[PDB]
Amino acid sequence: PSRKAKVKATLGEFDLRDYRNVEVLKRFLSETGKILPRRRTGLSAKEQRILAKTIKRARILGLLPFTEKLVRK
Amino acid sequence: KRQVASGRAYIHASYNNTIVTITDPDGNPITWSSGGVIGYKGSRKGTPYAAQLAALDAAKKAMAYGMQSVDVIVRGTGAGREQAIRALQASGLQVKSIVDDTPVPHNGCRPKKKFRK
Amino acid sequence: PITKEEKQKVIQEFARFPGDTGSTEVQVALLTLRINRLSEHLKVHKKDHHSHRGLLMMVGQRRRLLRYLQREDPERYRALIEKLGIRG
Amino acid sequence: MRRYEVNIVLNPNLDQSQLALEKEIIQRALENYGARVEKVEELGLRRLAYPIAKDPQGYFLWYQVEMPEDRVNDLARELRIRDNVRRVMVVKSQEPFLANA
RNA sequence: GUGGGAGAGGGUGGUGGAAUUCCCGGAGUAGCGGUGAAAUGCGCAGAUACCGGGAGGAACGCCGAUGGCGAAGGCAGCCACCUGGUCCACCCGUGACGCUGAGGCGCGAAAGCGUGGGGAGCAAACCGGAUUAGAUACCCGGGUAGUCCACGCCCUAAACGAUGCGCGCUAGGUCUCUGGGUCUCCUGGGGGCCGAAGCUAACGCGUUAAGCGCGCCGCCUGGGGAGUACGGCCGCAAGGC
Ligand SMILES: NC[C@@H]1O[C@H](O[C@H]2[C@@H](O)[C@H](O[C@@H]3[C@@H](O)[C@H](N)C[C@H](N)[C@H]3O[C@H]3O[C@H](CO)[C@@H](O)[C@H](O)[C@H]3N)O[C@@H]2CO)[C@H](N)[C@@H](O)[C@@H]1O
Ligand SMILES: NC[C@@H]1O[C@H](O[C@H]2[C@@H](O)[C@H](O[C@@H]3[C@@H](O)[C@H](N)C[C@H](N)[C@H]3O[C@H]3O[C@H](CO)[C@@H](O)[C@H](O)[C@H]3N)O[C@@H]2CO)[C@H](N)[C@@H](O)[C@@H]1O
Ligand SMILES: NC[C@@H]1O[C@H](O[C@H]2[C@@H](O)[C@H](O[C@@H]3[C@@H](O)[C@H](N)C[C@H](N)[C@H]3O[C@H]3O[C@H](CO)[C@@H](O)[C@H](O)[C@H]3N)O[C@@H]2CO)[C@H](N)[C@@H](O)[C@@H]1O
Ligand SMILES: NC[C@@H]1O[C@H](O[C@H]2[C@@H](O)[C@H](O[C@@H]3[C@@H](O)[C@H](N)C[C@H](N)[C@H]3O[C@H]3O[C@H](CO)[C@@H](O)[C@H](O)[C@H]3N)O[C@@H]2CO)[C@H](N)[C@@H](O)[C@@H]1O
Ligand SMILES: [Mg+2]
Ligand SMILES: [Mg+2]
Ligand SMILES: [Mg+2]
Ligand SMILES: [Mg+2]
Ligand SMILES: [Mg+2]
Ligand SMILES: [Mg+2]
Ligand SMILES: [Mg+2]
Ligand SMILES: [Mg+2]
Ligand SMILES: [Mg+2]
Ligand SMILES: [Mg+2]
Ligand SMILES: [Mg+2]
Ligand SMILES: [Mg+2]
Ligand SMILES: [Mg+2]
Ligand SMILES: [Mg+2]
Ligand SMILES: [Mg+2]
Ligand SMILES: [Mg+2]
Ligand SMILES: [Mg+2]
Ligand SMILES: [Mg+2]
Ligand SMILES: [Mg+2]
Ligand SMILES: [Mg+2]
Ligand SMILES: [Mg+2]
Ligand SMILES: [Mg+2]
Ligand SMILES: [Mg+2]
Ligand SMILES: [Mg+2]
Ligand SMILES: [Mg+2]
Ligand SMILES: [Mg+2]
Ligand SMILES: [Mg+2]
Ligand SMILES: [Mg+2]
Ligand SMILES: [Mg+2]
Ligand SMILES: [Mg+2]
Ligand SMILES: [Mg+2]
Ligand SMILES: [Mg+2]
Ligand SMILES: [Mg+2]
Ligand SMILES: [Mg+2]
Ligand SMILES: [Mg+2]
Ligand SMILES: [Mg+2]
Ligand SMILES: [Mg+2]
Ligand SMILES: [Mg+2]
Ligand SMILES: [Mg+2]
Ligand SMILES: [Mg+2]
Ligand SMILES: [Mg+2]
Ligand SMILES: [Mg+2]
Ligand SMILES: [Mg+2]
Ligand SMILES: [Mg+2]
Ligand SMILES: [Mg+2]
Ligand SMILES: [Mg+2]
Ligand SMILES: [Mg+2]
Ligand SMILES: [Mg+2]
Ligand SMILES: [Mg+2]
Ligand SMILES: [Mg+2]
Repeated sequence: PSRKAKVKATLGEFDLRDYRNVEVLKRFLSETGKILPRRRTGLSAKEQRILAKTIKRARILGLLPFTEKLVRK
Repeated sequence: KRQVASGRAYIHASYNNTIVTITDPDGNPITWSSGGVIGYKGSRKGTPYAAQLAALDAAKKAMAYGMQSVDVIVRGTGAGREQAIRALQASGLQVKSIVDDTPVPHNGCRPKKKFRK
Repeated sequence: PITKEEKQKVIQEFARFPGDTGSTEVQVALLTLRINRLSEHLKVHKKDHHSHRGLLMMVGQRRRLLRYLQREDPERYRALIEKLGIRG
Repeated sequence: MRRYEVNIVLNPNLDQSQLALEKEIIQRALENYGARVEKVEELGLRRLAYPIAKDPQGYFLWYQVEMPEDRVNDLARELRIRDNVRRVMVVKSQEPFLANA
């Protein structure tokens, strides 16, 4: 499916290297901590590839989760 | 002998069994039930039916501690995780929420041959 | 690594005339710089084989350039060797 | 020399004297490793995605800095020694990269 | 040479979270586990399920791809240092400095070997439970070497694209990674698919040739005997050539 929206389409301009912007980054993570694929993030290859690393940094800093409990269900 | 009244229901569902542990809000067990706790012995513990019974049992035992409401936590994939949840849903306990907590590795530990592929 | 200043330094130092970038003397100077630096690295890191391939290739290229020099102008060649301290 | 960003996450439970003491050792060790400070953002304490050393929150310092590269690892080694110092991450600076710009 | 770029290319030191196992503690009780069904096994010395704390080892989920890098073997958390290759633009410098390459040298998955560590999970051999006519197997419970690290050996393979390297030439279409430009388009480098001519025994290949050409290397010459015997060389051995 995945016809809801694309995470890039929501957002405005922003720094994909910025490991500290939590609210923007959170948009690229699923209900769990998992990094959304591109078919969701609607990013490009290079982009996605940068996103991933900066998310990983943010995770090490304690700003973003490595994983999360799934609610409802 | 407590009088707890609000708590957690942990459903642990594997392909061989279902174990429903019910605890106080701090996670300390009150009562627990399983496939084998009801009469079922062999493979039959892995049944959705066995799960329903174990759920209903743990919930009876737990209401005897005066419990009203619970938070459900589901760990594991297995036959009758959902049957357990549903038996809990109308057990005559209010299920305030359900959560899938199933632990999965970031790939640390080599599986038994059964689980590799 | 190798900063532009170190590089330019040896380029001017070995350049045949002003503006000389790719003459044999310069190329051999540059290559000698990189070789000394890389074998320095491989002094430690004896376990880095992938870089050693690099070294092999750089030495090979250098040796080819010198062969050509000594063919063409034995003077320029002798000078080069002495100045850089190679081949002996 | 090269330009890095230093991230330090500290104990949320520090009073004023403790915290400013820590910042003092931060500064002095930064200098002692030859790091000149170009910029600073102290974003205070903020929520965490997970507990860091039993604590639900943390105290974030950020420093843009220019220092010798051969010294970086050793600096961060020294930074980490402090007990109240929970997280340290030193990153080579990079020019921002935009999407939807 | 100058100025730009992408990358699990390599080495060293750091470091993060998930999970497994174990130890301590709390709370809890009659089972857990496991299979086709079971039994061995574990559990009242209190297991399983749950919460908290700790220790260690090993591997890095999502991103992740039909993707990228490397000569190959191969390379995947994050950070810093050290370091190899490579592509594009400018058309600036040298002026045939080139290609190939017996022997030599180096690298070379896994398993294996030596010394010394390490040892959570997995697990040859092995010890058991089942299954079976038997079951030196598949299935279940345990389990040593080993798998991990360092240093030194070993040199093999469905080491494969089963396709040697370099250069020139011979329709296009389409997807993709990565540069540049007057950015719908034009122009490079890489990875795929369909296909012109052409080739092929056929399957198929087809600007990533298995087409058309030139150079240089390696190899083949019916099947078995046999990768055996003998000799030599290498290896601590296993064994390799
Ligand atoms: N020293 C490290 C290496 O570890 C290796 O151990 C590795 C191999 O045994 C095995 O590699 C397998 C591969 O066979 C198979 N074709 C695909 C599989 N995904 C790989 O496994 C790997 O996949 C990815 C990338 O690392 C990870 O997500 C995963 O954790 C890892 N096990 O998984 C192990 C862990 O990565 C070998 N001992 C040797 O190459 C070498 O010693
Ligand atoms: N972490 C540094 C790495 O060390 C590597 O080698 C080192 C690591 O493999 C290992 O360091 C420690 C070890 O001292 C200690 N006894 C146990 C610890 N788990 C190890 O660390 C590593 O071990 C293995 C990697 O094989 C991983 O499973 C683990 O995640 C990793 N932390 O032991 C080696 C010697 O210190 C390589 N140099 C390179 O990958 C990198 O620099
Ligand atoms: N290769 C290691 C990694 O590569 C990336 O950074 C590397 C690449 O991005 C970068 O590539 C540069 C290129 O931009 C620039 N235009 C030219 C330069 N020669 C290249 O560098 C390359 O060649 C040199 C030899 O001169 C090597 O020393 C170096 O390892 C190699 N990457 O060089 C960096 C050094 O290797 C990663 N971001 C970083 O984590 C890390 O350094
Ligand atoms: N260091 C001694 C102990 O070794 C144990 O393990 C060690 C031994 O159990 C094991 O024995 C190996 C054997 O595996 C391998 N197949 C052959 C090897 N020669 C043996 O080694 C043995 O024999 C030789 C002489 O005969 C001795 O010199 C050596 O000390 C001894 N370990 O080798 C291991 C080391 O590689 C424990 N794991 C370790 O914790 C403990 O320290
Ligand atoms: Mg069962
Ligand atoms: Mg650079
Ligand atoms: Mg070349
Ligand atoms: Mg002459
Ligand atoms: Mg560091
Ligand atoms: Mg790397
Ligand atoms: Mg743990
Ligand atoms: Mg206990
Ligand atoms: Mg018994
Ligand atoms: Mg006991
Ligand atoms: Mg507690
Ligand atoms: Mg625990
Ligand atoms: Mg390739
Ligand atoms: Mg392969
Ligand atoms: Mg010219
Ligand atoms: Mg040119
Ligand atoms: Mg001229
Ligand atoms: Mg050659
Ligand atoms: Mg030689
Ligand atoms: Mg090998
Ligand atoms: Mg090995
Ligand atoms: Mg050994
Ligand atoms: Mg181990
Ligand atoms: Mg086992
Ligand atoms: Mg048996
Ligand atoms: Mg039979
Ligand atoms: Mg048999
Ligand atoms: Mg028998
Ligand atoms: Mg046993
Ligand atoms: Mg077994
Ligand atoms: Mg050989
Ligand atoms: Mg193949
Ligand atoms: Mg091909
Ligand atoms: Mg190929
Ligand atoms: Mg060549
Ligand atoms: Mg563009
Ligand atoms: Mg490739
Ligand atoms: Mg035709
Ligand atoms: Mg035909
Ligand atoms: Mg076919
Ligand atoms: Mg075709
Ligand atoms: Mg193409
Ligand atoms: Mg042959
Ligand atoms: Mg032969
Ligand atoms: Mg014959
Ligand atoms: Mg014959
Ligand atoms: Mg053989
Ligand atoms: Mg012989
Ligand atoms: Mg001998
Ligand atoms: Mg012999």
